[PDB]
Amino acid sequence: MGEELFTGVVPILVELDGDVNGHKFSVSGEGEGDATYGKLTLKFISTTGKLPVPWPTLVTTLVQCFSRYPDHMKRHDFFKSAMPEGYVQERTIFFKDDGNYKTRAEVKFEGDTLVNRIELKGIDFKEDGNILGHKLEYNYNSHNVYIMADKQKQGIKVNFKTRHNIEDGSVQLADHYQQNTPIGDGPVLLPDNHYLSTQSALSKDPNEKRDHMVLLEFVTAAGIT
Ligand SMILES: [O+]
Repeated sequence: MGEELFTGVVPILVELDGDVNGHKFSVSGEGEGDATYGKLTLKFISTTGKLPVPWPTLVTTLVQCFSRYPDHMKRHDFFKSAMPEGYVQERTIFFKDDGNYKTRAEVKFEGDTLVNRIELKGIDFKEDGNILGHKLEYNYNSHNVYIMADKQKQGIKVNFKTRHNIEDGSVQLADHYQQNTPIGDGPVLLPDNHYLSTQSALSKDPNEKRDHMVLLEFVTAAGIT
């Protein structure tokens, strides 16, 4: 029951190992979260093989404990409730008319630092599709993330669409199916149905020559009066 761990600014570390259609890569990220304001600031670096997929396709994979829950909705905040021991976050992300990512992550504290450790596996991508062909714009839309309690175990089920702008003016849809379960065996907050309203802004540091992404993100829970 870790809501109180998030009242201040919390350092964040993200570590991802990925394989998409046999193309192996890794990403490290650092920054900080201020859940009081629903706020994230992170910088990510691609650290091994050439990144085989567009940065925007990794945003959702690369810490929903930093969402701002309104006071009246605090009983619905599963994510913070599982801390400090943490939660497993698992997804399948279906890119319309293309491949899928399957991800497994553990989100937990290591001392003062909120860590997201991820393995990502992508299969069934098209060689010259929007993903492997790097045809997605370097930007990010605003989404609604729908959350419900898991009725069969101590967790949540989450579903949402993201829309990734394509360089030709079109849109690449990504349908996300997600499950979160506590790592510990203690109680968690099982929510009524609600959603998170998200927005993200992607940028680059002109002085950073490694392949990287700077992210500023704001997320607020909503849907319960
Ligand atoms: O790191």
